[PDB]
Amino acid sequence: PKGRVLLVDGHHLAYRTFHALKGLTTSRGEPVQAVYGFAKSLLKALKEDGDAVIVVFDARAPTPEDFPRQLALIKELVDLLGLARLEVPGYEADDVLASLAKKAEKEGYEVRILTADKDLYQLLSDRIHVLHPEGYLITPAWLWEKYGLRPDQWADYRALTGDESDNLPGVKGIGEKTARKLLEEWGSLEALLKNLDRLKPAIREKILAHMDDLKLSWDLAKVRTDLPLEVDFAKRREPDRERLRAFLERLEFGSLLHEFGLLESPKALEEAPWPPPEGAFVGFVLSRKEPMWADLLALAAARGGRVHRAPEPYKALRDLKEARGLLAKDLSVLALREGLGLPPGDDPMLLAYLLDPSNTTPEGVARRYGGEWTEEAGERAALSERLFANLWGRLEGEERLLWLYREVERPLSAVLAHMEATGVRLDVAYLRALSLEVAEEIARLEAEVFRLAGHPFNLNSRDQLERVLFDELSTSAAVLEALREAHPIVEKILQYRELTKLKSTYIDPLPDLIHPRTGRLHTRFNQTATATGRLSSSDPNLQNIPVRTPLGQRIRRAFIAEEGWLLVALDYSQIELRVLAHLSGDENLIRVFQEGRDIHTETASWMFGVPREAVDPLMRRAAKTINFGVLYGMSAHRLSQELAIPYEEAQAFIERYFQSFPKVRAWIEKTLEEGRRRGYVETLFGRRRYVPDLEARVKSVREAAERMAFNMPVQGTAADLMKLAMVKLFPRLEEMGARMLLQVHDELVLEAPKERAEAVARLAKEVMEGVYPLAVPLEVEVGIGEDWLSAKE
DNA sequence: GCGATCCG
DNA sequence: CGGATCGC
Ligand SMILES: CCCCCCCCO[C@@H]1[C@@H](O)[C@H](O)[C@@H](CO)O[C@H]1O
Ligand SMILES: [Zn+2]
Repeated sequence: PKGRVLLVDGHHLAYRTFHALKGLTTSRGEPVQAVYGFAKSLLKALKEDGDAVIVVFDARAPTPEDFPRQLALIKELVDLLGLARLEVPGYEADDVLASLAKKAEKEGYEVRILTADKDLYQLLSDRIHVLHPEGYLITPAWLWEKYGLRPDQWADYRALTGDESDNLPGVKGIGEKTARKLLEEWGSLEALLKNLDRLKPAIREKILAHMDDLKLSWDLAKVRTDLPLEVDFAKRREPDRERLRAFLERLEFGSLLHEFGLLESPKALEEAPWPPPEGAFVGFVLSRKEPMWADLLALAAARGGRVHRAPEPYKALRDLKEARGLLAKDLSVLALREGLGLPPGDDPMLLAYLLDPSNTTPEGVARRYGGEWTEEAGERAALSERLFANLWGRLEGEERLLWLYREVERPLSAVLAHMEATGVRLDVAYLRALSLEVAEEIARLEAEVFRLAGHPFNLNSRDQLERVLFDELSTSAAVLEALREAHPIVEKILQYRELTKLKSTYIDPLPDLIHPRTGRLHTRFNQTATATGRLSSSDPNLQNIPVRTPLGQRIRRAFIAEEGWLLVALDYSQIELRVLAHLSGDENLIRVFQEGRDIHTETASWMFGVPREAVDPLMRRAAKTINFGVLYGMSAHRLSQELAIPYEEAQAFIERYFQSFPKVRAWIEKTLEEGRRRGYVETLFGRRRYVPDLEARVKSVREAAERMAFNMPVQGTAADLMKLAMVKLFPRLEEMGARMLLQVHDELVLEAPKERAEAVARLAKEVMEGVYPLAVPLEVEVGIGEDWLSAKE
């Protein structure tokens, strides 16, 4: 076999499907059952595959009205997939097919004709087989075993039969054999098709009592294999994915495009029955990225390289001890919502993350490390183990990373799954009432601005606003940052914008975010993804709910405990600064946290040489500002700017600050010193982050990297500390019948039963407070309440 | 000092 | 498509 040729009877499959699924249409009218039916059966054949694919069409009058519309889509689709389209003018589609089949077969190919019209069974041979839509491969064996015939005498058999419209009314019977129970029996000596006179009624009677009719039934052999055509059986070309998506989407069937990819999948590797060997990397494909709201379609597992596919995804999950592989945590969250407790084990995504945090998505790391993130469960599971091997062999030598992996990240994956799976209850009545309120407010703003501008210009349309501003007695980047002057209108628009963004980001999405099966929101939490090592949240991003602002507080208020439960919000007090005191070891900073005093007030004294009890507001504010600034950069230029009044005496403030805290500065120094030498910095626990730009050419960016270099150790250590705390806390939490729900900034929020709350709150405080030993003490401020704002921090 | 998820 | 706010 030089190759496999799949001849598709586009002509008839199109007609068939038009009368199949008859009601199907895109909710807008536009019927689509023919297009659908045709695509669906086409995929099946292509799943089975072939090298060349030729969909033959006819080259109208008393045919269906809407049929041509869908037929054009049929051809368009055929083309979009890279398959060949063939319609010879003045030739019936079946004659062309019979010939393509024969020519290819002669040319040493193996041919499979995707069709349903029984006529083609006459071509049927070794090498030439038929593929019926419904199913079954039709072969010569099939024919002899099911009909008792051979292709060479099937065109004949059917001649004296009829099927549909192959008109032949009147068969009689004879021994109740009719014509069907008969059929084969007249093969022994023709009569109708050459010699034989006297014979039994019907069989011969009806034969002669029906001239003309045979001179029509001849259509059965109307499968001439000798039509001279040129088309070559070349392999199907590259499918126009960009348009194919658009196509399927125009028809509303974009959602099934997933299967269309499943044909360009590289040659399959060895397989085995479902149950996989202990420790096989799993793979999976979901209907949507968000696991809680996802349909698990396809579960697979590779071990050794043999890939195993689960016949039944949703049940196979019970055959696994753990979900081990790319996106484990996500599979577990789903298994959890399926009443199955499937533990997330190893995951290449975690090892990759550790090696270098510029590894966040499974599409990225896979591409980076010699692979690709496909959509097939098998392919994915294979990639998964392959990656694991590779990334482990590296990380393994790394004793700091390896500790981080086994003790923090990997155990953290299981903790996250549960939070995602459990979720939080929202006060949707409060939420809806809130939306109603914020709405009126945005209005007030819109009005105010139109009042100033005069002309009721449609705000929220960059280009019209640009105009309006530039006559009010760009924006992106430039004036967006610079959207102010001695003008109230700019502020009014700025308040309108935030009230809207908060609205269209938290206030509105929230209700839909409530899962029907559980009655609560499931904020997705991600381990990798950030640059410092912090946990990012999505749907919603809790991280971006404004803190301390009335609107922010009003928003949090929506998250509530479960009826007879209370929420316990535990916040780490200045964890970043105590981490600084520790990392730098600046005995003064250390001293303050040790004495248990208001670091700001203290920093003020040592800066303005006055007793703690003498430090005035402006004093402590400068101190607080400097303190916060230390953490990310603040230059000096910013410092003054922020402190507003400081006329470059800001440099004075900084010097005084480092004078009191000399080691803090020595830390900045060393940090950058080693960083720009080693190529990276690290957190207290060895979490590595590369900052190549510390040696950047454009000082503008060399500045930025500087920031990151010391910023990562501090924020980074804080990130690790929390992750580890959650890892220790989780177990004891389940013991107490309590539950972890969120994690935002340096906070953790638990839901616990009524008065269990007090015990739970204390246990949590202790665990967190004593997570990991540090120079300065770790302080956890806890709050217990009914709504998130009740607990507060 | 830039990010993270959503806007529009 | 690409950019911004709250975030730390
Ligand atoms: C413990 C109390 C110590 C004294 C608190 C006030 C210190 C101010 O001391 C001065 C600053 O005024 C000046 O800006 C810089 C320039 O280097 O010199 C500092 O050392
Ligand atoms: Zn046909």
